[PDB]
Amino acid sequence: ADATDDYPIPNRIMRTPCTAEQIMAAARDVEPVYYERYMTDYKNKPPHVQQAARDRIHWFFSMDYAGRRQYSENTATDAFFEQLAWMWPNWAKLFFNNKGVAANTTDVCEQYPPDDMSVWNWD
Ligand SMILES: [Br-]
Ligand SMILES: [Br-]
Ligand SMILES: [Br-]
Ligand SMILES: [Br-]
Ligand SMILES: [Br-]
Ligand SMILES: [Br-]
Repeated sequence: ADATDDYPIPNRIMRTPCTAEQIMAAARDVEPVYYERYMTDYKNKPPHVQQAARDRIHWFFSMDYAGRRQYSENTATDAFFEQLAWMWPNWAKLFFNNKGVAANTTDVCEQYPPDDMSVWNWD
């Protein structure tokens, strides 16, 4: 109905200066089960859904705290705000699912390369 500091989007994810690919590389090292779960889901999706999730997460991490917080608010007040969720509800599960994974990944994501797109290739 209303967003908290950590629901539906972790505070650390709304504040991180990292790219999606920095968070994903951090996850591959410090939250490997979460990374592999996400990539198993992702690889079962059609190419147009894969591309839509990459575009939308790049859009999210392009915003400052204000923009990210407004998106969190909009998805909390309306579970159907995000059109991508009509196709793939867990399109951002690696990024948004819980604050424990968020703390571990955002703690180290800055040390990884911002543009390493190989995090999107798995098997
Ligand atoms: Br929470
Ligand atoms: Br987009
Ligand atoms: Br913004
Ligand atoms: Br928005
Ligand atoms: Br799903
Ligand atoms: Br999620």
